Amino acid sequence: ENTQLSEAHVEKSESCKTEFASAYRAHTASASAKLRVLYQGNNITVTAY
Amino acid sequence: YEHVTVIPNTVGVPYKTLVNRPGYSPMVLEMELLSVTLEPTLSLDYITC
Amino acid sequence: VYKATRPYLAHCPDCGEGHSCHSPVALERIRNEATDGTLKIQVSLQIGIKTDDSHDWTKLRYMDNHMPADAERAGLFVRTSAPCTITGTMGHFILARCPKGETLTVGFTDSRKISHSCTHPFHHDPPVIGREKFHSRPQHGKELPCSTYVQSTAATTEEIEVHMPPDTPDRTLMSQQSGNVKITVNGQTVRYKCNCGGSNEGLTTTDKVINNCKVDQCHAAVTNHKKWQYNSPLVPRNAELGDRKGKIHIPFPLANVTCRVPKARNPTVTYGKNQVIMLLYPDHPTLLSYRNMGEEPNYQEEWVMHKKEVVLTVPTEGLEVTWGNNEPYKYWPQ
Repeated sequence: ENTQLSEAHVEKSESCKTEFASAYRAHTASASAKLRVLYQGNNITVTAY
Repeated sequence: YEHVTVIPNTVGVPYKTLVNRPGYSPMVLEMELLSVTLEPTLSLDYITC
Repeated sequence: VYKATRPYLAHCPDCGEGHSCHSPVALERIRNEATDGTLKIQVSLQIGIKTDDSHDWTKLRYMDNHMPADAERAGLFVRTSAPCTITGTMGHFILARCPKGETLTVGFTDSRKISHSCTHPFHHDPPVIGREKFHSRPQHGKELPCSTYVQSTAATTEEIEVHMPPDTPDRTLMSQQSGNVKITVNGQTVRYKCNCGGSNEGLTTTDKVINNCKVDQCHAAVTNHKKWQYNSPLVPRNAELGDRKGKIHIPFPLANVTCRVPKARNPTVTYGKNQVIMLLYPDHPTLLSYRNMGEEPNYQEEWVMHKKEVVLTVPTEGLEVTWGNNEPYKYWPQ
């Protein structure tokens, strides 16, 4: 008449803060631009969308 | 037993569905919108003030 | 924290020669999340702590029958198929670099010069860091992301669950007084339960007698309501208290670090009309990948094992080819 109650459940490993993958919903991308222009014997940088 | 029905997407309206499993007494289930949710993925461009 | 906690005896399936025992070096859990191959081992004993709770790296404390006892740190060993290199020890935790194996053994030598060990089946064959299977760690090389259990004795992030310890069953406490049960405490606190009537239950500090009861119908155990113990699945829960538990920080947490490692070469290249021909001579498995630099990239990849000639089409938009760890080659038609 003696009984043993065995109990168990599943959780995030200690590694979850360091080793993880993120699942994202990606939508409507914002396009941005820049570039190199040889202007008046000098190189100028233009960054634009 | 899988009971399949279709209700209009209208909140605050109680709908009655008759579950008829063959050889078993009929079962009436009342269903009323719970609170569906459409959460879009947001990407902050800027804030204004 | 070691003033509240204690080393303990727990079930071990193999204490030597394949026989199970109540081990003072019982294996709880082996962690192998570290990509560098470091193993974080949890045992029933406490390393670097003496019986008086003082910290001493040359000492180890284990449960000797009813009371904890001191042992030497030098006598502590870890082995798989061959001996392991112990990198760090603190409390219930051991850090070790082990060779390939199918079992894991943790042991020590007690005060009486008696060796104690615990063997658990554990498949150890750590994966390669990078693209080269090397033996010794270099001072200089390619810096690659890897995880390790930090050798810092400090306990700040990771934790374990703790609760009141259990009792030690001892049948010698009970004796047959003519045709009754005689429980002799001998200056100890004994928890007793008899399959009889009257005062058949109690946490006694004095001698007790159970008349019209048989010695086989009774259960006796020495206790000590004054301590914490790891929430071990190898030790029973305290029957009196419910889901009562505490928590303590543990040494050697897993952290993201850098592992130092190595590199590669260039195939014989010939050309044709909108076509590139490469004579690949790999010294080891080398990944070959390619894509068109237009609207339809059509990414293709293959692991090149030995001597192989590859014929690739170079479109107007251009072709990008990556051969192993080399920077991508770019090709365009004339």
